[PDB]
Order: sequence, then structure tokens, then C-alpha cells
Amino acid sequence: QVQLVQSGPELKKPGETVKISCKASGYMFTNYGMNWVKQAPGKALKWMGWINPYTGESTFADDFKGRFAFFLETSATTAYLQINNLKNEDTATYFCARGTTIVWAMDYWGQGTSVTVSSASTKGPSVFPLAPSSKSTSGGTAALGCLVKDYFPEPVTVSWNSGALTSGVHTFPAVLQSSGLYSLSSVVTVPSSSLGTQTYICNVNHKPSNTKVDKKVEP
Amino acid sequence: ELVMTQTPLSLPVSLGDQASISCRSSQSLVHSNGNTYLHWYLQKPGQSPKFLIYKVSNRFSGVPDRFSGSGSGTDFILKISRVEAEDLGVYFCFQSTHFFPTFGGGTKLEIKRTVAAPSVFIFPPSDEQLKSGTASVVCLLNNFYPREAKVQWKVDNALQSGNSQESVTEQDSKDSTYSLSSTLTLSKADYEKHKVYACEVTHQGLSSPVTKSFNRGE
Ligand SMILES: CC(=O)[C@H]1CC[C@H]2[C@@H]3CCC4=CC(=O)CC[C@]4(C)[C@H]3CC[C@]12C
Repeated sequence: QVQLVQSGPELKKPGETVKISCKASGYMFTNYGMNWVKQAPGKALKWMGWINPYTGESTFADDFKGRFAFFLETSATTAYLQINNLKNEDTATYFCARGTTIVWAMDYWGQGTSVTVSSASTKGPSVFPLAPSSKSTSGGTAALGCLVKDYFPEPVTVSWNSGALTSGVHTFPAVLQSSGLYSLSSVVTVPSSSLGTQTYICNVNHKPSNTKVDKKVEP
Repeated sequence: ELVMTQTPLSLPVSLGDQASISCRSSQSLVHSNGNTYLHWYLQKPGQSPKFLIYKVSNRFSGVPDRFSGSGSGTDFILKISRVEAEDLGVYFCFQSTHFFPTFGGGTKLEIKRTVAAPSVFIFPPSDEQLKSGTASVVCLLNNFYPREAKVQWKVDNALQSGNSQESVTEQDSKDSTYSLSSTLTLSKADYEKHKVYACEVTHQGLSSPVTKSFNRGE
């Protein structure tokens, strides 16, 4: 079906350029507009502009007249956004969204690319088992998880047992401490009966620092 | 330059009840060609937006029947009748009649439900973490409502201050509860100066405060 899959998280110094991509599939690419939407943390969506891939032509909204460009690679069905001379105001999530021109609305959206602009250097997390306390012998549900500690910038991606354990999982919003760095926890609930059955690995990816980590959580 | 206003910013509704987000506009959204190009998206926590309604009153494919939109000129309503747990999210109106297209500021739909008491857990710091030179203690409150919860730390039965952090999840998409983590962070040395670590939870669902604790080195 229609899929828009955008490139990963970016961390860039102020003044540098960024180029974000968005690969489309499952339809004639040249036949539909490509729109870009900005989303600052906890703020509303903003329509930046679109590129008409059939004419190669770009329109920008007032705020994004200036340091912003759209590019295409029709052969490879990818659209790009490039921001340059980056400011802190650009730290945000950027979305491409197919422009269904027959009713002047975007219909399919990419998953979002998160860009942090900072003078500071990527710092990768440490991961610690939050180890379950309920003895497998007794009943009820037992709780367990991973403490993903001391990283910059946002986001990190937590899954469990390589994304094949999703039920009962809570990954908390990241929070800051005085260190200037982020921490969070991902916890899961599981029948205490199964802690002595099968294993629990949490899989933490933090892409701006290129750390992929697996942690075996156990008694 | 048109303005696109949404009301409210925050709309609590209970399950099965109806919800009206409204969206005004500084100028008519009728095109000189006859159409109204007003649309709605829903953005669920973490996820990218979903197409709901196009041209004022049309469900996009797959969008359930209990969503409907209406209005004309400057005033539009989105009505979710018989509200459900997964309608939780932020709703935006989007106009593309006049250049340049704009979004409303969004309405956060919140589900109202009966009180539910937390499941409380506690995790001592890991050996691994200690080896590196700090202790973090974590206290988990699982599956509760309302958001409000007082979490207190007793270290050897002395109350703590401004050395822990709270994080709360967004409302759950199936049962509409919250989950919370409180994390006390001490230096390895500080941690070893003491023996009993406890988080005491106070909450509307609990008839009296529940305490979870451990003694060091278990
Ligand atoms: C006003 C006008 O001439 C029309 C002609 C084609 C239209 C565009 C077609 C593509 C499109 C898709 C969107 O999702 C936003 C609206 C837009 C960007 C439309 C806005 C109004 C346009 C620019």
C-alpha cells in the first residue's frame, strides 16, 4: 500500500545544513504533491510548503521562505527537505505527507524525522536491568525493565525481545536532570510464572550516537 | 493572513458520550470555485497524523462512522459521537482553500473514566549501575486514573527532596489509565550510607497510602 518512510534522527550544530529524506512507495510518485510539516515539541503542526514532483516546482509558506529547500529523486521516488544555516528554532519533528491533489489534502504521512540543533555533542545511553522482584514460585503479575540513562539528544528507541513483546509495555517520556542529559525507563508486566520460563531482552537503539544495545533483564 | 482557531484546547469526555471540537476561521473557507477545503486529522501520542475528514463532511476510507464533521463558512464542528478509548489524541483542522494552508492549534481529547488504583513496584539499582558509580532507585505506579498521584520517598524513614524525577505516560489507548515512574538518584556512596528505601504512593483509588520498600543488598 502507500508508504512514506523517512530517514532517522539528526543532531546538528547551529549554522550547519541538514537534509532529511522521505522515500515513497506503493503509488505513482510523480502524480501527487509532497508536503512538509513541522512539529515543535508539544506544539501544533505547521505546513511549510510542498513540491510538485510533476513540475519540480516548490511553494513555501511565509515562515519558511528563506533557508528551506525541497528536492526530488524521481528515479528513486524520494523527496527531500533541506534546512540550512540551522537555528535552535528548527529543533523539531519534520513530516512529509502525500498531497492528494483531487481534494487538496495530505492523506498518507511519513513517521516523522526528529532534528535537534545543539552546540553540544552526542552522548549515548547506559542501559541497566530493572530486575523483577517477584519470585516465579508465587502468583500475580511481576514487573521489570530497562533504565536507559544519561544520553543526548532525544530520541532513543526501546523494544522488547526484538519488538515481539509489545503487550504490557510502557516506555516513559524522557526526562532531564541537572546533568543536561536525558533518562528514561521502559517497563513491562508479565506473569511471574514465566520468569523461570523464558528470557527478556530490551533492545535500545540511540541513532545519533550509533549505540545499539541489548540487555538481558533477570533476577 | 487567515487565522484558524480551535476550541477547546482540551476536551475531557467519558466513554460513550459525544464530543464537539469546533474550529472557527478568520475568513470564509469557501473557494470562489464553490468548494470548502476544510479537513481534520487525528494525531495519536508518538504517531504521525491520520487523515479523518476531507472537504468538511467526508469520512476518509477506514475512518469509523461515529466521526462526522459539518459546518459552513467560518464555523466547523467535528463530532465524535459514542466516544471510544482509542479516540484519545490531538485533533487538528486544516484549511487549504486560501493560500497558504494552515492548521488549527489542535484539541487534546481526554477520556474520562472511573478511578483506578495503582499497582506499585520498586527496583533497587543494578550491580552494573553501582559498578559505574551511581545508584538510581525506581518506583513504578502501573495502570491508574486520575493522573494525580503523590509519590514520596523515605530513605531510612526520612522524607526526600528534589533529588527524584517523575515521568507519566500518555493515557492508555485501551483502558485509558496512566502509568508513572519516580526515580530517586543518589551517588553510589550516598546510597550505601543507608539501608531502607521506600516509595509511598498516595492516590484517590487507594483507601490509604501503599508503601513499597527494600533493604539494601538483596
Ligand atoms: C490554490 C491553488 O491554485 C491550488 C492548485 C493546486 C493546489 C494544491 C494541491 C496540492 C496540495 C496538497 C495539500 O495537502 C495541501 C494543499 C495543496 C498544496 C493545494 C493547495 C491549493 C493549490 C495550490
